[PDB]
Amino acid sequence: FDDIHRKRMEKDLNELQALIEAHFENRKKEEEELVSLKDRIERRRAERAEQQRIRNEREKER
Amino acid sequence: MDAIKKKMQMLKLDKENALDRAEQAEADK
Amino acid sequence: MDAIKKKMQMLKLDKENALDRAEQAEADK
Amino acid sequence: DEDETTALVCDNGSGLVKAGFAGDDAPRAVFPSIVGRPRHQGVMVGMGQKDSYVGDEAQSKRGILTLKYPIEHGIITNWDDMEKIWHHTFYNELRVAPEEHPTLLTEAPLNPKANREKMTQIMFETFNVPAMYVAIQAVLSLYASGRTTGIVLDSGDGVTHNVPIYEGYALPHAIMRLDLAGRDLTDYLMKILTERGYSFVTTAEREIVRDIKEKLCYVALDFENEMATAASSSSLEKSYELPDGQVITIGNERFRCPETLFQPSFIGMESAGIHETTYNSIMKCDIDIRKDLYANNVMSGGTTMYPGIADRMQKEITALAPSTMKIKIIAPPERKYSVWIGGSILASLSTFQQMWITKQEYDEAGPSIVHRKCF
Amino acid sequence: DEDETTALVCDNGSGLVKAGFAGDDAPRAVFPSIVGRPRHQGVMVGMGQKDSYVGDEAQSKRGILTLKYPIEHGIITNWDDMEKIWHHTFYNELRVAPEEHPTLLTEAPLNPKANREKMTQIMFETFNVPAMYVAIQAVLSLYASGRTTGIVLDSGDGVTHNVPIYEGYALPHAIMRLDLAGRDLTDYLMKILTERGYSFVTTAEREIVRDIKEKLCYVALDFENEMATAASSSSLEKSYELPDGQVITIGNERFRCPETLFQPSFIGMESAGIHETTYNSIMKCDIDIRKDLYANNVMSGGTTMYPGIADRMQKEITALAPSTMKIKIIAPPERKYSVWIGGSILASLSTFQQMWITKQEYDEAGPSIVHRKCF
Repeated sequence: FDDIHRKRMEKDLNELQALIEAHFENRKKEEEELVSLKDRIERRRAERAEQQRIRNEREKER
Repeated sequence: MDAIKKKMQMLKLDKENALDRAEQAEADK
Repeated sequence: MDAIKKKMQMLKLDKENALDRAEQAEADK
Repeated sequence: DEDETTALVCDNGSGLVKAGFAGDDAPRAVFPSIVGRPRHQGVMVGMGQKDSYVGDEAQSKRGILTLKYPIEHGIITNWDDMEKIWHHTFYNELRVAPEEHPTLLTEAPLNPKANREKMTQIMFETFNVPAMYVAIQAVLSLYASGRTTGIVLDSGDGVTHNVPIYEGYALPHAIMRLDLAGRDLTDYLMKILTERGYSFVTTAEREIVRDIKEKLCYVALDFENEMATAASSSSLEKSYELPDGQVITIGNERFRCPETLFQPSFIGMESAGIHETTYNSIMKCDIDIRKDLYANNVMSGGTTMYPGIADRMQKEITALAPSTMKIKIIAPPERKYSVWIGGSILASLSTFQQMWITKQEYDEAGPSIVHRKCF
Repeated sequence: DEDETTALVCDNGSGLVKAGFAGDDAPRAVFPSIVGRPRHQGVMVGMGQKDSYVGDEAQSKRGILTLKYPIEHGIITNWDDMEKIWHHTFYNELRVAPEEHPTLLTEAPLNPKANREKMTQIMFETFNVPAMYVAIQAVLSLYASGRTTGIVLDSGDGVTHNVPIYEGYALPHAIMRLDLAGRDLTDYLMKILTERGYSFVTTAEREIVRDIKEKLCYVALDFENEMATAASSSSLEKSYELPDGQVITIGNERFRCPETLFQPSFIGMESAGIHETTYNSIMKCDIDIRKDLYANNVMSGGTTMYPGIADRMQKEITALAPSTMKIKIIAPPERKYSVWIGGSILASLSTFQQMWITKQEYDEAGPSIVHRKCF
């Protein structure tokens, strides 16, 4: 019986460490990859938006 | 709070069992 | 969250205190 | 796709269909016991379109379907729709065929015998299963929770059973079969949401309400106090988003529905509630039994997952129960799906392999054989 | 102009309003629940012309008005327009000031709480009624019919509520609220009259079709045989005269309309019909109740005046009911006026004077009080 309790602590603490790591790392990987990716998407969209604004001004003159 | 859902069950069960033991340990006389 | 921190520690303590009480009371009884 | 002739295990209730193979610790898939049919005239040509849809198909195309549940408060009546549910469960989900596997199904101890006979007949005659075994839901509920002694409180969609078991033995005179279930809560919630100005009467509306209940409802430890505040302030309200973008804000109905479990009079039922039936099933047992049953009230099935339900019943049972003695509710996370797990446990026991009806004995005797071979 | 401070009775529905003085046997002021407004640009000046017209004014000048109904499917959606209906009904036609006449209003048992409290609020804050009561139509129907027991089928313009009462007590778990009513039957007729070459969509047209339905439609005892001949010969056609001297001749549409009561799928409703709901209101009551409700199936409100309906229903319930049992329909000529009559009986009852909410209790509690005091 008390071995059940020990097994529960063994899995919960192995899980705790796996989880402190997975909780943090899954977010740091997904989250930093996401902002890095979307920081670039945001910049590329802003660049394209500026280019289109310029293109629209050029057509207006045409 | 998955961590809590299980830790909650663990502690409620462990304290209830420990308390049941505390109460019996004295109550048995 | 205060609810989880405060009660996880208090329920943990009820367990630890009850466990010690069980051992103590059992030793007396 | 299995590499062994493991038994198939399935709980085909009035709510959900749970299925997987014996030896696992969970059903592999769970879906509603639904067969749907079009309620409209077709006008486009070459549209495919089935005469009937099953399980998730029935819900996915439900916009024009009427949806029926073949199991009525624990018993199978529409066996033809259930043949479709089983075929879908086995072949389109588990990817097994009963012909190559023995199959275990389960029912409550006071479930009419017709249920066990029809389930046996169809699995042997339409699926050609090599063997069958109709299990008791109470047996499976205690196997999953880890008890040989206790009260099975199986409060799911169909019926609440309330049966005491001691050292693996039934104490049948103390069974309090009650017509109070999760299915009644869905319809009751449709009526009290009507009181709030959001009427629900159709299948789509019923499926919406079942979703509201499953996501927003709880019982609470103190009903009257929870009621007094929910009825007085927006601080206890919770919104729900409907499939069509409408939003419903729900207050004390959030718990008044579920409270019917403790106050059955809310739906016109002549009952003292699930805590009293638990209490009396123990009080009708001998005093050398009661000491173990009060300390082991065991939850299984849906509604047991509501916040405050284990504490609510333990409080009421404790209030009715004598002092000195300890009263406790066992309410493991393997809730609502624990009877399936119990089925896996039973199906895989070495002591259970002599309990099977084989497809020899079946044809010689016919389906009534289940009444003598299973229990 | 009345000689006693007797409460008024005002059965205000989605169709019409029957109003009068308690203690009498009939309403004195009968108006449609209509508020009309001009939809055209004026050319002449010094023509009078109202911003809005009510009741009979709304219909008399309807040629250029758009006509709206403040009540829909059993509830008030526009209380300002109901104040206009009520002011006219009370002060011009009944010629009474509510200040000395408490007034009884009506509702369905599962009607949204908001409607019962809003009706209470308007009478107390706009009309300064000394007291209020909102009654259950089923109660009133049973008083008028000389019964304390029965199923009240209040099949009017808004909602069919299908509500059982036994020994004067509600049996709410068995109420079958149904989204099929006289307003839908009118819409169905407009669509099938379109099929015949006579489209009806505008206010004048909507009022004409409702009048056609009331005068020409019936159910009879056998739809398929009635359809077989109506669809084959002019011998079952009836002509209706339109307001401009033109006529419309109607064949099987005459019965296909009200048949929606037995076939709700005709309007896209997921229902088995009014006889299934009547049956379930009886069947869902306890076994020692069922016999008295079978023998007391009560017709009330509108649509009860379709030829063949009282017998059509007795036949359709009998067809679902157990054999031996006597199924009986109560259908006096006082059909549809029975809610008003019951309102008179209840409002003037000495045993019910304490049931009136006074304008003391009202201000201390607010309009939600109607929910706790009326029943």
